[PDB]
Amino acid sequence: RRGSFVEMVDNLRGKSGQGYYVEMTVGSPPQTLNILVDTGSSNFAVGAAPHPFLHRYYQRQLSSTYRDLRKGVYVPYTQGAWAGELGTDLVSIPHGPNVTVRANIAAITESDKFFINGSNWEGILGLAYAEIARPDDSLEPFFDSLVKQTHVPNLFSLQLCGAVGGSMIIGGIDHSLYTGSLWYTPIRREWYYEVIIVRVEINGQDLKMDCKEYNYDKSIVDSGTTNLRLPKKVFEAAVKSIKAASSTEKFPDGFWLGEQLVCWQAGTTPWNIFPVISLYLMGEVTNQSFRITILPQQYLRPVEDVATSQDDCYKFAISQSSTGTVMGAVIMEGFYVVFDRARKRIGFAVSACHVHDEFRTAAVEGPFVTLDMEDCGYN
Ligand SMILES: C[C@@H](NC(=O)c1cc(-c2nnc([C@](C)(N)Cc3ccccc3)o2)cc(N(C)S(C)(=O)=O)c1)c1ccc(F)cc1
Repeated sequence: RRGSFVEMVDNLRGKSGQGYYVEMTVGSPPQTLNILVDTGSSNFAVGAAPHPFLHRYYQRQLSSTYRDLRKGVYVPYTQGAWAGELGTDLVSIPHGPNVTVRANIAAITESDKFFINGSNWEGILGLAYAEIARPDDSLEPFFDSLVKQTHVPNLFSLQLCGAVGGSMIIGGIDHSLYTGSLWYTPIRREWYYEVIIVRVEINGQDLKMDCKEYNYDKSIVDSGTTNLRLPKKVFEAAVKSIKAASSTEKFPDGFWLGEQLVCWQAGTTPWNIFPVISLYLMGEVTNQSFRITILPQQYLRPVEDVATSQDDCYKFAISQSSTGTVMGAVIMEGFYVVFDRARKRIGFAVSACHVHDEFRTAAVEGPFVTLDMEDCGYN
C-alpha cells in the first residue's frame, strides 16, 4: 500500500502510441535525453548527430567523462537499424535509482527507419541480456553494469499505461501500480526475456493448437514492440477465431491484416462486440500455469487523431511474425510486469492503469493444471 519507490512512479511518458521513454542523463556536464525502454534488445544507444526526427542529441565533445572505445557497432532490428560508435560515459536516471554508473553507450550517427517522427525519444535502453548484445556478448548491457557497480537489486518492473505514461521501478516493486496477486512465469533462457505460452483462448474457447506452435522459434516480452505478434499458423487461427467471436459486425479482410483502419463516432466504440484473449503461461510449480487476459481496448489501438476530431480510428494490433511470438505493448499495457532477473522469472499482475470498461477488465488468474508444458518450448 505504501511506497518507498514513490519517486520512480510516473517516470515514463509517450507521444501516444509511439514508444514509452524515461529520462536518462549522460556525460559531464549533464546531458539529459528521452530514452525508449526496450526489453527486446540489450544495447544502450543514443542519437549523437542531427536527425529530422530528433529534437536533441548526445554531444560527446561536450562530455569530459566520455571515453571512446574505438569500435563501431551496427544494430538491425525487425523494424529499423542504426550504426554508431562505441564508448562509455557516466549515466544516471533522474527519476530512477539514486546512483550513477559508467555504462557502455553507442553514439548513433546514422539510422534507417529507427527513430519515429513525433515520438519524442532520442535513444534506446536495451534491457535484455548480454547474449544478444551487439557486436557481441562482451559489451556489457546497461542493467548488468548497474547491478555490478551498485547495490540496486537485480530487478525492474514496468507499468505501461496506454490510451500516455507509466512507471519503471528499478530495484523493486511498487504496490500502488497493481491490484490482485502477481503470477510468475520462468524466464526460459537469459538472452531475450523468453517465456513459454502453453495455451491460448479466445472468449474462453481454446485455439486448440499444439503448444509448440505458440512458441515456434521463441516467445519473448518486448516493451519496444507495439503489437502482440504471433507465428504465422497461430496468427491465422487467432484471426479466424476472433472474426467468428465478433460476428455482430463484419470488417474487411485488410482490417485483420492491419492494412485497413475502422473508425467509430467519438465514444461509440462497441468494445463489447470484440472477444477477450487469454494467454496461459508456464508457472513456477510443476504442471501449474496461469493466464493473462487482455481486452479489445489493448489489441485495438487508436491512430493519431486527424486533428482532435469526432472519429476514433483503430488498427488491429495483433500481427504475424516469422521470428516467434512477441508480447509487445498490446500485452504489457494491461498489466504491471515484473522482470525479476535475480529469480529468473517474470511476474504479471492486473495494472492499476490498464484501459477497460464497466463490463470487463484485464485479468491475471490461476492456478490451472497443464501437463507436458516442458514440450512447448522450441529446441
Ligand atoms: C517504438 C514503437 N515500436 C514500433 O513501432 C515497432 C517496433 C518493432 C520492433 N522490432 N524490434 C524492436 C525492438 C527490439 N523493440 C527495437 C526497436 C525499438 C523502437 C523502434 C524500432 C526497433 O522493435 C516492431 C514493430 N512491429 C513490426 S509491429 C507493427 O508492432 O508488429 C513495431 C512502440 C513501442 C511500444 C509502444 F507502446 C508503441 C510504439
